[PDB]
Amino acid sequence: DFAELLRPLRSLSFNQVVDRYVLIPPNHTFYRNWTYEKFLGGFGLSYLILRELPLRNFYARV
Amino acid sequence: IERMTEIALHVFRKARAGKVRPAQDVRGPDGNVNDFLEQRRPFEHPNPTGVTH
Ligand SMILES: CCCCCCCCCCCCCCCCCC(=O)OC[C@H](COP(=O)([O-])OCC(O)COP(=O)([O-])OC[C@@H](COC(=O)CCCCCCCCCCCCCCCCC)OC(=O)CCCCCCCCCCCCCCCCC)OC(=O)CCCCCCCCCCCCCCCCC
Ligand SMILES: CCCCCCCC/C=C/CCCCCCCC(=O)OC[C@H](COP(=O)(O)OCCN)OC(=O)CCCCCCC/C=C/CCCCCCCC
Repeated sequence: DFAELLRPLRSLSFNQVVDRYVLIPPNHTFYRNWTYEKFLGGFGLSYLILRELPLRNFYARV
Repeated sequence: IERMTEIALHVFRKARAGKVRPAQDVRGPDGNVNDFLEQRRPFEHPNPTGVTH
C-alpha cells in the first residue's frame, strides 16, 4: 500500500511530476466556495420541501 | 301589511336556516336536532390556521 501511493509517480519523470502536480497554471477565477454554498445551502432548500409534509398532526411535524 | 310581513319573515327565517342545513324529511328545513350534537372536522380538512389541542 505504501508502494501503491507512489503508483502515479513511477510512470513519470521528475520534470513531468513538477509540471503535473507542482506547477499548476494559476487560475483564480473559480468559485471554489461553491462546494460549501451547495452543502450548507441545501439545509434551506430541504426546509422548503420539508415544511410541506402532509403529516396531519401538528406535533408530529414538531 | 304588518300581518302579511311577519308571515313572510317567519318563512324567510326557516328558509334561510334551511340553506345551511337542507330539508331531508317532513321535519322541514333545519329540523334535525342531531345536527347540533358534537361535531368534528373531517379528516381531509383539519384546522388549517391554528392548533386543535
Ligand atoms: C415521474 C413519476 C415518478 C417516477 C420516479 C419515481 C422515483 C423518483 C426517484 C428517482 C428520481 C429522483 C430525482 C433526483 C435523483 C436523485 C438520485 C439520488 O441518488 O438521490 C439520492 C438522495 C440523496 O442521498 P444522500 O447522499 O443520502 O443525501 C441526503 C443526505 O441527507 C444529505 O445529508 P448531508 O449532511 O450529507 O448534506 C446536506 C445536504 C442537505 O440535505 C438535507 O439536509 C436533507 C435532510 C433530510 C431531512 C432530515 C430528516 C431525515 C429523516 C431520515 C429519514 C428520511 C427518509 C426519507 C425517505 C425518502 C425517500 C426518497 O446538502 C447537500 O449536500 C446539497 C443539497 C443541495 C442539492 C441541490 C438540490 C437538487 C435536487 C434536485 C432538484 C430538482 C428536483 C425537483 C425539485 C424538488 C422536488 C420539488 O436520496 C434522497 O432522496 C434524499 C431525500 C431527499 C428528498 C427527496 C424529495 C424530492 C423527490 C422528488 C420527486 C419528484 C418531484 C415530484 C413530482 C410529482 C409528479 C411526478
Ligand atoms: C441566482 C439568481 C438567478 C437569476 C439572476 C437574475 C439577475 C441576472 C443578473 C446576473 C448578472 C451576472 C453577474 C455575474 C455573476 C457571476 C456568477 C458567478 O460568479 O458564479 C459563476 C459560477 C461559475 O463557476 P466556476 O466555473 O468555478 O467559475 C468560472 C468563472 N468564469 O457558477 C457556479 O459556481 C455554479 C453555482 C451557480 C448557481 C447554481 C444554481 C443552482 C440551482 C439548482 C437548481 C437547478 C436544478 C438542479 C437539478 C440537478 C439535476 C441533476
